[PDB]
Amino acid sequence: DNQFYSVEVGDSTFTVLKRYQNLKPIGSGAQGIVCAAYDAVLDRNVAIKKLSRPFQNQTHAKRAYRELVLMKCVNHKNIISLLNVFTPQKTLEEFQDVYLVMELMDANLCQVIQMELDHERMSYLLYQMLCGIKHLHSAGIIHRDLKPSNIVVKSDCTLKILDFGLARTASFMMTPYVVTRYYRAPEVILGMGYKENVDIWSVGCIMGEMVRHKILFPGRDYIDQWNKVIEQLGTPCPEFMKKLQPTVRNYVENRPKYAGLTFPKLFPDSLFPADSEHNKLKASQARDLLSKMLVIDPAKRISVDDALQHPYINVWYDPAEVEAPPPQIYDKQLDEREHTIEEWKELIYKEVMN
Ligand SMILES: Nc1ncnc2c1ncn2[C@@H]1O[C@H](COP(=O)(O)O)[C@@H](O)[C@H]1O
Repeated sequence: DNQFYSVEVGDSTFTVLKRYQNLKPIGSGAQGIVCAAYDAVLDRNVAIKKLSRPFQNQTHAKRAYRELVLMKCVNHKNIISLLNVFTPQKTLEEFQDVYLVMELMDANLCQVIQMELDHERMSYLLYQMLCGIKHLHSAGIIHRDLKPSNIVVKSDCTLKILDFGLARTASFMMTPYVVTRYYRAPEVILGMGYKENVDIWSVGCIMGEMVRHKILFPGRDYIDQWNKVIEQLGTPCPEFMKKLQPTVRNYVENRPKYAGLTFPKLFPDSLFPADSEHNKLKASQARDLLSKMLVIDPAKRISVDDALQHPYINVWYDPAEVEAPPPQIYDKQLDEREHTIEEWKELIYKEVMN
């Protein structure tokens, strides 16, 4: 008898419970391969993510532990839920790998970004993103790292956020894997403190990219990225500059100036469905929401609640999906706590075993 079996996927072995059959790779990310499988017990398809030795460094360790605790305690239909968690290893000293089993979605948002979408779909996708984000914020969780690759959709336009972002705290790793910074807010890029609407910026970047079918602010690094920002949105005004630390403030001033394009120029009508009157109007509303989300200074950038109330969005509004009961978060030492790899290993083990 063994509850598990082993099969090779790419340069990896998945050792999984026997209920999970017919594994096929569906994606890859910073902590390895994700597979689709049929779950014979629930009689339905699932997704299975393997974490290889997540305690191997502080960064993987903190993310893995945080994602476990949060996926368990968070209950919302726009945030991916955990069906099952397991390790095939029998003891702490043998412990190597964690397997996360989630409901299976059909695609990530990068694939949606490569297609044209009507306004009904686009606005519903954004409505769901905002609901999820609001639910996180209600629990004290500010993501700060929303990106298309960590957001998934089904064929029926339902949407789920995969991860819980960066902890309020604090990260070196020897790797080929390059982190995507394109969707990060100015206040993150310039480390100036932030609030809830730091996540609106990322939504605007995704919405903009949904319309333009191009990454809004591509850069090799944060210098580039900041240039790309100011050369489309224009150099921010003085009352913003005043809130930067003198070392970064100094630097932002001395950048070559741009007054910046306008939203009709940034997002012309030829990008939008605008054949009918319905679509002409929706196009106008979309551009308007964009212009309130892609605002450099967060004191003047629209909030989550006001974004949910915007005419482009509020057609979907429902007090069940917004205003849901916040998660419990039984830990509360969670976002910030530091440990050795040996300690992280046991933390993670305990959580996998409950
Ligand atoms: N639950 C899921 N359902 C469908 N695809 C997923 C799921 N989880 C992860 N993926 C895919 O795997 C890729 C990387 O996963 P992650 O590294 O978890 O973002 C994502 O961009 C998705 O394409």
